[PDB]
Amino acid sequence: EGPLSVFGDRSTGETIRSQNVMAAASIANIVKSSLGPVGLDKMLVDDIGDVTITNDGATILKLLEVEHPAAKVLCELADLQDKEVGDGTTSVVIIAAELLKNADELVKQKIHPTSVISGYRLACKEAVRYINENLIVNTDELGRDCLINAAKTSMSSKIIGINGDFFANMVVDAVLAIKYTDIRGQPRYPVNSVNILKAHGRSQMESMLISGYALNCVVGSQGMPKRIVNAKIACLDFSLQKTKMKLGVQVVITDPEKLDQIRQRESDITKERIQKILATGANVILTTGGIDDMCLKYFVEAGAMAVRRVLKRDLKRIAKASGATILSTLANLEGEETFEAAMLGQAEEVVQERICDDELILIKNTKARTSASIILRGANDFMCDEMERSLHDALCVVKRVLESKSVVPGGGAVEAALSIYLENYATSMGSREQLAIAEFARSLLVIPNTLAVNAAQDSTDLVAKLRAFHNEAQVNPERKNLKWIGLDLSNGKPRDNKQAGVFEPTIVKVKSLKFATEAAITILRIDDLIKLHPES
Amino acid sequence: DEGFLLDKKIGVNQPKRIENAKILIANTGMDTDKIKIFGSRVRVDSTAKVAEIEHAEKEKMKEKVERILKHGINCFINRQLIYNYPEQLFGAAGVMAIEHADFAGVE
Amino acid sequence: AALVIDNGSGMCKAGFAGDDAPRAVFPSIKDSYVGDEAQSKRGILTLKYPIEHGIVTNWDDMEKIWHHTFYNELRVAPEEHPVLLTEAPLNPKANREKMTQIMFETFNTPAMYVAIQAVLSLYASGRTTGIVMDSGDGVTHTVPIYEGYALPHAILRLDLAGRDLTDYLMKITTTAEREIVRDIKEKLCYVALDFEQEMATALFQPSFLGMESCGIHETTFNSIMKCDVDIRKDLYANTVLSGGTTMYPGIADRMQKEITALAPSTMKIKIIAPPERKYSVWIGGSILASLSTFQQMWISKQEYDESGPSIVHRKCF
Ligand SMILES: Nc1ncnc2c1ncn2[C@@H]1O[C@H](COP(=O)(O)OP(=O)(O)O)[C@@H](O)[C@H]1O
Ligand SMILES: [Mg+2]
Repeated sequence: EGPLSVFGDRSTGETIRSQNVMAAASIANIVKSSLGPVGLDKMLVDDIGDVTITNDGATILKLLEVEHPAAKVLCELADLQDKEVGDGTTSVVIIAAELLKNADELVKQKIHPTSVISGYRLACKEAVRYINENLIVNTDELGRDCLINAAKTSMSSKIIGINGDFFANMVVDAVLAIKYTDIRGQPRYPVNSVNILKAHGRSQMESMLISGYALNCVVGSQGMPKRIVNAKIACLDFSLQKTKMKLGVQVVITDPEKLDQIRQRESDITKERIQKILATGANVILTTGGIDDMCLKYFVEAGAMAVRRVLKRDLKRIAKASGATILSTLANLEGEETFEAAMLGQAEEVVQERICDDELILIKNTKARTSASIILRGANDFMCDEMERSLHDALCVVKRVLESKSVVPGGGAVEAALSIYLENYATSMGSREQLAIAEFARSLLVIPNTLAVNAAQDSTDLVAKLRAFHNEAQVNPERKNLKWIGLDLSNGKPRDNKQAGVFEPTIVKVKSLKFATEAAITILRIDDLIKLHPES
Repeated sequence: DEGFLLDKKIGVNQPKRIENAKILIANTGMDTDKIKIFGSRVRVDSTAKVAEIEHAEKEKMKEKVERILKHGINCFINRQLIYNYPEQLFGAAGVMAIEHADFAGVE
Repeated sequence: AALVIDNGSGMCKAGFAGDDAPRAVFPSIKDSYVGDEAQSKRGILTLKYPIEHGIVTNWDDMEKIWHHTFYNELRVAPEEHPVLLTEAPLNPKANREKMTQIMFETFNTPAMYVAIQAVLSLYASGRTTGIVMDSGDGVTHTVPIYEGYALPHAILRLDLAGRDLTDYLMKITTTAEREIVRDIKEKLCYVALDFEQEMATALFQPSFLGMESCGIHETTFNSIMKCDVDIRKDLYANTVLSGGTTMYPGIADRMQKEITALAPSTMKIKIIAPPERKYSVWIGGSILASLSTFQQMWISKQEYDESGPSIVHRKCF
């Protein structure tokens, strides 16, 4: 406009900073109501009647239709936290928004944004250091109940909260099942290898942990058996169909007497392959490809169970779990075509199980490794999806607890301690960076504030008591046991959360702080905005 | 420029500097060069023969590259492209093969 | 209601009568739940589309498709709803007998009707009389229609479709690069009233491509001249074009001009070719299935049982 003549709008100065802060605040107010054991769920209606109930902040911000870039940044922040950690997706958004708010307050006071950014960076570094040095608990000192407590803490605020007493056991068992050790003998817990199926029907308490694997597939023919005990499993990555010559191959008859034999091979070729498989003892044949009716009949007559269109990832997991080898072809290093019994896997049972008018496959007690599936059972598809998301959060949390053996207390304990320590630590760093670090500290308090607000309790009084306890801990060397104090939101009273069992993986809070700080810094550097009109 | 400048590329495994350069400027195919008989088609009864004919195609390209090298050159500039196999051959021979020069470039 | 399955040498584009859009575009149209609600569809997803060039090659495939376009992508039963299928113009009788045997015997449909794709295209444009120039991916067809029925005697069939069109453009070989030429075919390719004044600033004529039969405008003109001299006015003045092939160059006025030239200096020719609803054949089928004259035209299940391939062929041999 005017002198520039750019074909677009331009915001500049306090205006655009205020806009950015408003956008971030909007995004944070969307999710603030879903934080902590007293947080509540959200409906989302997709303009067509498609409904989604959820407490997962990443999910909420994914479903939203955001236009402002400073709000897309926080949506991407929640997405990144969900990818890298699996929990903290709401706290990170709230913290980023509060850092933006206080930092814009400082910039209005005419503290240069560079100074606010320096102070935020320093405070992030020192908060990470203080956590890593003073606020961590080793899960070794606590045993297995530490994992159950971390799972219950992650599941609190979800639709599997009160039933956590039992869901955590499943979650813990599931991760322990999928444990595998790699080179360097380091134990790895590759969740997303736990299969999670949903089936409305029986109550949550009837959700099932399958030691083995569950397939959202069924047998290919109703004449095939639907239970096999000493399951010898053949995992194939090719289709079992009438043989079709490839693109560069043509059949051209000039003697009709050959046509019959050619047609016959089109099927006999496939027959021979199946016979080879069945010759080894394979009672169960899973394939990523298809299986013609002609082939399904061979499986029927052999007394085998064939399954087609299985998913590649399900197949990889069944193979890894049972001891089988995924074959893309029946072809060896001798230029022939055979199938060895060593390429088979094993399992103590394979069944076609009924689940509320819908059948699935259960592979139970696989050898060469233990695998895990979870069938979630609720009242309808909405609840089941929310249970899946909650369980994914819990599994990710338990995985993080097992990889790094450090936990921190919950209930705003970490944020209160950091607020105290950083408001004391700012006194040493400059004069304006001091203000920035003090504001970082104060911003961290938005978590216990929000928890108490959601509990419908006196946020001011509760957080003041928290800060009093933590100051007593940091100025009286005889009272460091107060560090473990945080909010009890069922009674509105501080509480020793290390003894209450409110644990969170250190990586959760650390990554929350780091990502929130970078997001706030990114947004806090914008002092101009050029919004171009669309090319059309 | 006291000499000349060309905005084209040198091959991958081929030299990057050449002194006392003897140059062959060409307008050949060197790009899956097919016999101009257009009705020509490979029609056989065995993939073995398809592979033999593919090997023969490659041997034809190799003999073309060898006829080129019999000129005693270090630089080869082609108006048309130079595919991976002749590029490899020129590289093994120690010849800088500049490709995709234009009619103007070669003139 | 009446299921309107529009094969149209495209996708299945199936649905119900009264719907302004199909509900079952199967070819190139959940998980983690329990049941066979993805695997059964995962099978069909990689199954070759039977219709090629507007003609059914593999019938088992087509039947499996229809079955999966009834039980899965519509979740209905054909035993109680009449079906309106579509066929390409000049479609062999054998294909008709096959699909009528499939519907009545396999799907046990109470009644069904097979309509010509060009007739339904004309219906979707709101008219009942006119000559439709349908040029798709494999075939070109001129269908004269009077009183809403494709006159089975004046259907002139020439072959200059998307393939034949992009051919010369390729001439001016590899799949990707001939598809660059075809991308230009898909994009703007404005028809030239006169190639002279169009190349100066740089199908109608067989010699151009290399054929020796007739232009599309000659084809339309002779299809109109093999009809009644009284309906000639309507054929000349209600020429409706259809087909993405003919749409891409947007040929209206070059045709119009040379057809006017061919025709006597009496009938005024107007070509309506701006719709591009991308479901014209489906909407025409829906209109027909909504009408009561469709109940009139029903080949009923009892009729089928009593006559067989003869009822599908409507006698009159
Ligand atoms: N049982 C509990 N008692 C006190 N505080 C809790 C409890 N469970 C969770 N919190 C606190 O609530 C915060 C957010 O939890 P939650 O909303 O479930 O995860 P997210 O923030 O990833 O959505 C955590 O920082 C944790 O400190
Ligand atoms: Mg959580």
